[PDB]
Amino acid sequence: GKDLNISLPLKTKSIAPYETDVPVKIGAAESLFKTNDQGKIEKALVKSYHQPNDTTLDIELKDNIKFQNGQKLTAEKVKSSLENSMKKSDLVKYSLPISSITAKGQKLTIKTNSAYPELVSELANPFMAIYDTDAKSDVNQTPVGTGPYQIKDYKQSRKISLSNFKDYWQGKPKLDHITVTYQEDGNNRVRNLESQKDDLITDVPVNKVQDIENNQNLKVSKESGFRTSLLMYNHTNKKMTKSVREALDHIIDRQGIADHIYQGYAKPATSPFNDKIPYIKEPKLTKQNIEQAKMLLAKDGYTKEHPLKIKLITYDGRPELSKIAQVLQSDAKKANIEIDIKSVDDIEGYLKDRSAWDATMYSFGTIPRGDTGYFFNQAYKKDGAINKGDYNNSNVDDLINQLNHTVDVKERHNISNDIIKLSSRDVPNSYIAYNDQIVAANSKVKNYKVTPEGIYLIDYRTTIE
Ligand SMILES: N[C@@H](Cc1c[nH]c[nH+]1)C(=O)O
Ligand SMILES: N[C@@H](Cc1c[nH]c[nH+]1)C(=O)O
Ligand code: NI
Repeated sequence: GKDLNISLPLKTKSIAPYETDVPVKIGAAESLFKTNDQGKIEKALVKSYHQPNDTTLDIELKDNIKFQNGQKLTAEKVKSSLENSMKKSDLVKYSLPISSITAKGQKLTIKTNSAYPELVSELANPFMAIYDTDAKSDVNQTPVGTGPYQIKDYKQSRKISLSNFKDYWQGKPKLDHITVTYQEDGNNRVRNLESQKDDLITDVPVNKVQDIENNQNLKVSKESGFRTSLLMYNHTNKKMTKSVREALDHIIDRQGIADHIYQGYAKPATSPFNDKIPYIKEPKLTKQNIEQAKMLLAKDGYTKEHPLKIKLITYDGRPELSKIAQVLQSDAKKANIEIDIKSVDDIEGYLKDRSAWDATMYSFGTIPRGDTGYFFNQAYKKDGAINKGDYNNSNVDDLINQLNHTVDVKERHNISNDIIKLSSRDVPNSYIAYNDQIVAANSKVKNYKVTPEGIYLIDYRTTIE
């Protein structure tokens, strides 16, 4: 009827908002701030804010917003939600250096110990979405948000069932029910859409695009966005030296990968950040050079007789990652590297054991809210939530820490470019492609989001006609 079936990759365990962005994606939860369709920060739950000095953020919340259980969204609810999220998540904690929060009625005041210009921006992060900390349910299964669709049932790592929240603050949502099921294999997601098992899918394999476009019952939406695919190195394994990382960097054929594996739905990458961000000074594009790789590996003593052995992790959710792994393995052989590919079902959980991998295929939204700070803090600082390989260089640390308290935007751009230049010398990861997000749907599904931040999907206007 007016029910929507969504098929997503990257199955979750907990679906607390501070564990995954899935509750924001599927319309269950909202952050205080958001980005609009052009990527700019906007008030969402907030009516007004002021910044009277560089350590003070005064917020007045909208007065007409309820949680899905009917409880009013107040300043005290926001305070308790934020403090809980900071307590329970390293990602949230390291993004929000908040020193104190006071609340009364609809007003709260957030303090920092020193200037942190990206505070408002990080309050738009979906991991900072607001939920009712007093709800009598398990926030890991059925968090209570302000979104248009309330989570009613969660089968862990398999299925999320949501129902229309009729009192949703922006307007009456247009669907009755949503069912979200996880499917890691992109080809399976496409088959589910074709057989009408599901109505809306993300992360369409590039080689199925034409097939879907040919179908008059279906439609494809594509967006260049700001997701980067990469080869992430485990810096805690002493064999993963600078020479080894340089060598693997030169076994990659970025141009070939973009043309043939992404079939043109991507561009060759250099830094973490899409070059369509105008202030970014990218490092020089690395072109494939097997001889150079062989030479570099000679430095550490590797030969055809005694090759480097690499355990490379991959996963299906982003469909092109394992295709890249396959051709890396084939090409690396020519350079005296024997790569073992291990595909895993739960990539975030698997990488926690740093004894179990040498490198991994990976994909991340490296600049979701227009600033490079978030990526640096989460990926290049020790204990950052996506620094799976524990890269850390005190000289890069120093610049990141300076960036974090830098207010002048031109100076933020300069420091960010210095961070990019300096860190690139270490090859902390090998950035492979800036690739498009491709979504597909039954043609009767209307008004889902496919916008450049690559987070949002369902809102109160999404519908079926
Ligand atoms: N960050 C990786 C792995 C992941 C699993 N779940 C969320 N993320 C990706 O999005 O592809
Ligand atoms: N899946 C999102 C968010 C995330 C946090 N940690 C891992 N992933 C991304 O890759 O951008
Ligand atoms: Ni991710």
